[PDB]
Amino acid sequence: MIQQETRLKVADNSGAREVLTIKVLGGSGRKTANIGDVIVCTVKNATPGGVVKKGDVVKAVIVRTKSGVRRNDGSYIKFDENACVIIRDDKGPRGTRIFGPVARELREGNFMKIVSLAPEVL
Amino acid sequence: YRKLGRTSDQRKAMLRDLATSLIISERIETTEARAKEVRSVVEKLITLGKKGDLASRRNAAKTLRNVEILNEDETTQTALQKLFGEIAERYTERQGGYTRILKQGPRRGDGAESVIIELV
Amino acid sequence: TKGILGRKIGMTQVFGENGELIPVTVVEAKENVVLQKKTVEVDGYNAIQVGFEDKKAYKKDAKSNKYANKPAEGHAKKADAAPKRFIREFRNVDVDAYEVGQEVSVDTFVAGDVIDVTGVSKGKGFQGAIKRHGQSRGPMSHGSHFHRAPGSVGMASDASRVFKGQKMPGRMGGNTVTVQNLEVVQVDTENKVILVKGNVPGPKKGLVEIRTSIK
Amino acid sequence: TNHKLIEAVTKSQLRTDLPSFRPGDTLRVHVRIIEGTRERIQVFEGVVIKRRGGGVSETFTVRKISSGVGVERTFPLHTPKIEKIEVKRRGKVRRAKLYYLRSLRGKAARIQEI
Amino acid sequence: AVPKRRTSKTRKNKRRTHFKISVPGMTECPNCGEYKLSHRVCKNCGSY
RNA sequence: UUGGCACCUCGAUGUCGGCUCAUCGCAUCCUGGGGCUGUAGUCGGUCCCAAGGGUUGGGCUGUUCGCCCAUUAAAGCGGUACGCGAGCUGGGUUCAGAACGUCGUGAGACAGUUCGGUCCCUAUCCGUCGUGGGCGUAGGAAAUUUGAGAGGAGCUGUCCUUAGUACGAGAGGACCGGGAUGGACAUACCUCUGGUGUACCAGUUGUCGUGCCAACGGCAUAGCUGGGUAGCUAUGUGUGGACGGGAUAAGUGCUGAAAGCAUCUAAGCAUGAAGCCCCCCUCAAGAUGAGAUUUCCCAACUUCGGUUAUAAGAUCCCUCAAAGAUGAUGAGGUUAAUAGGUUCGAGGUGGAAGCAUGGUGACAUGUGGAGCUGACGAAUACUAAUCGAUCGAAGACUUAAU
Ligand SMILES: CC[C@H]1OC(=O)[C@H](C)[C@@H](OC(=O)NCCCOCCC#Cc2ccc3c(=O)c(C(=O)O)cn(C)c3c2)[C@H](C)[C@@H](O[C@@H]2O[C@H](C)C[C@H](N(C)C)[C@H]2O)[C@](C)(OC)C[C@@H](C)C(=O)[C@H](C)[C@H]2NC(=O)O[C@@]21C
Ligand SMILES: [Mg+2]
Repeated sequence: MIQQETRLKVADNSGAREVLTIKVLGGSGRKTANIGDVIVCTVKNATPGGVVKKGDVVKAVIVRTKSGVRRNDGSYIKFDENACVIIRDDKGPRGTRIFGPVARELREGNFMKIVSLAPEVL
Repeated sequence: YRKLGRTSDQRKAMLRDLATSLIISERIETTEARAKEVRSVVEKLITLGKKGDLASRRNAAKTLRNVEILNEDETTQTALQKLFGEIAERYTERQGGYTRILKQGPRRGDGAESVIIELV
Repeated sequence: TKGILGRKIGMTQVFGENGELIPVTVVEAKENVVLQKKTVEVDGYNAIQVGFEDKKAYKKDAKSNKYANKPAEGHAKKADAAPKRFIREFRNVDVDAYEVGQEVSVDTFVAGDVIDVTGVSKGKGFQGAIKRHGQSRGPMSHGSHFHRAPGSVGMASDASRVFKGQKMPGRMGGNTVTVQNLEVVQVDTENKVILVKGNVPGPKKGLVEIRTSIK
Repeated sequence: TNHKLIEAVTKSQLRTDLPSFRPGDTLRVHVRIIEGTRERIQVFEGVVIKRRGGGVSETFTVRKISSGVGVERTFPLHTPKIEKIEVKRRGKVRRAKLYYLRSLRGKAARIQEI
Repeated sequence: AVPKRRTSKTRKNKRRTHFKISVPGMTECPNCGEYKLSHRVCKNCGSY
């Protein structure tokens, strides 16, 4: 359950090492988000270099959360850390790799380049 | 279950003390609520007594207080010994009950329905 | 079109055809009997009355609703039935497809219908404005003394009164609620149980009035 | 037991081809993933963390490490989506729920066989 | 939070219409014939 | 709004912002219907009908306001003692302390700043939210009820399709309808995910005690720590606002004359909105108009009912919870499973005690998923609902049919 003022790790090589969120897109009054949902956020720790630099405002997608998700069969997938990936306003990543596991529910959101450039779909 | 207008430690203590005293006297006078709540505790202790194996003895030692009864002819024995030698035999064939309750009229200082809980 | 009186047993889960978890409530409909057939010229509206469960027969010196009273024995003996515990009626049904004295059986429902279950809610007793009415309560710190009470009950001199409908503390529960567009997953004819997708109102051991969606 | 009507109406959904295990055992659960246009199998491997009330309502939890990121999957025990469960190896624990493995990584999360 | 006016004798006597003690639940005792409370032990005799 | 007047209030009408709760207008911010346009459709602008619903989260200031950062379909304007302090705060302002700048010879002063500065009240009445008793409904009762009325909902996004089609040098680009998913919000429920679970299980520290080791109890926030049943719960699970009628608003017409033409109008007759009415959910015969259906009860003294006691039915009393502040509601009272206990089981905990083996010891292993197990499921009268008491009909006239 991700709301504004929540710090997330970036799971990509965009430059951003860790970021926090401002809004959850998707509706007036929308308050929370889970895997497959986009958020506006501003990086707080960047790598020296990288395409994204510290203090920028960026669109981003949640790829793993500690709250996790119910699946239609009564199966639940949970994780040990929140995480996110930056996007280029086309459901495409800004970086060239992607670190760590990803949840299968991103397949539906048509974040296919995120699902294709991933260590483990789950 | 009931709380008896009292905390947890003070109730645990009151219930076990009241059960011990009942075992000593075989019939006591108290208020309905506490009779209704000591019924189960004393009934379960007698069950621990209908087996008499060392495990049940050790386990029933948890609840009973350590008291001494002077029987006829100056014979002395404690609450555990009474439970396991004078009350186990009496209810070896009965498969429940073990206690009855006889409502009495309200007391004077309060409007509490005094009752007499007795070992049957 | 269809109607059955039942009672709620609990909830479990079933797995669906594609693996989906289905949340379900077990309802027990047994010996539902028609006791009358209301008619437009006799009573002004056409409908049928169903009795559910089974009370015991009259006894002299009864002290509980367990046994039927003389008034109820007579009503049920005119349908050659045993005294029943819960009696309701249905209007949506075609009165001419039923007969005074038939058994309404669980199999009236096939898998995949759309039904409305009407029961009574669980009692929460006397409650306050935050649980009963969903009100945001006040600050818990910063020197507040307004934790859970409801706020202003009105204005000032204009309307020197509290208007009707002001959401204040009191009893919660004990209200008839109709959940709509539920469906039945299976009907079991031997244990006499209609399984309904979702959850229904009421305490366990309650009463539900299942009939066919009006929408 | 539980209510008899609950147990009767849901007895057909219980699986019997399943093995017997206990929390602490590391195992391989296989799953019919019907992703794409194929019913593939993904051998999920983890350490059982807990399991809950009987009936169709028993659910068990398994924990693993994917890329240094802990992942846990709860599965209903009698889900028809599990082809098979192999207790790949036994485990000597002293709990019934193993929540205390969410703070350890590496040799600290060690388990003795049998 | 103070009475804005007096409660007349009429209002007073009206409010306390339902303020009364109920006659006790007493039945005659089968061994002695004296009255006892129902479901309680007779205090005159000591029976059932 | 800034004012003017000084009419109620100085034997006191708390004044600003914020919080909680709203309620009403419409000169409408979005959504619905239209006339238009210097409208090709998307675009926008303008005006009309529309108040049913909806009409964000933050940074900065005590701020209202305003600016800014992200969103949204929109982030509307006002009334309500600039709504609401016997509902809350008290940052600003307006007591006493202090300090700076300025004015004053001075005491002191400034609507100039600045730091600090006690928010009392057990609700009588009306009002409002729930919940009982009495009586009336021309007999006394048990159950099922129609609905005069009343209340609640009423919001809307994106994607796909038609279609890259119409319309477009192009660039761009649907209308309709027809599918699919959301946001917010309201409800019901605990199966699942979790929360809590102070008479459940387990580990452990200090200390006192049952002489003693071993076992256990008291105290230390439940001493602490890991779990956790029932119940109660959301952030969890379903469901809902779906159709569809009838009358309309601005508007669009048809036939049609006064005014042989015309012309939406005067006769008449069409169509047309999230608006009106119904439709959908809930309460509802104290609806004193007191309604309807089925059933049950039905004598015998009067000296004339202003009549006992009894039916049918309840209650007293008692065991209880699916109900509960109390009373009510509901499950039960021996011709009995209502609760307790007993037996079995579910779920929870996790390998009891005592033995035997191994170790110098701290310990480990087998017995034995053992032992324990509050509310959860079933059976069993073993214990308690033993005895008894109280209340409760005999049915009015008048007229018309019979
Ligand atoms: C604890 C029980 C007692 O209650 C109270 O103290 C409450 C708290 C008090 O509330 C208030 O302060 N206002 C609400 C808070 C207002 O903040 C704004 C910031 C300020 C200020 C200020 C200005 C000047 C002076 C001042 O110049 C000076 C000096 O020393 O000269 C002393 N300071 C302190 C000043 C401070 C009552 C209610 C108070 O009434 C209110 O005062 C106003 C004059 C008018 C209010 N309305 C008419 C608008 C009125 O409602 C009184 C005067 O109390 C002092 C109540 C009188 C009757 C009492 O005496 C009773 C017996 C109290 N005595 C006691 O022991 O019980 C009490 C009930
Ligand atoms: Mg005055």
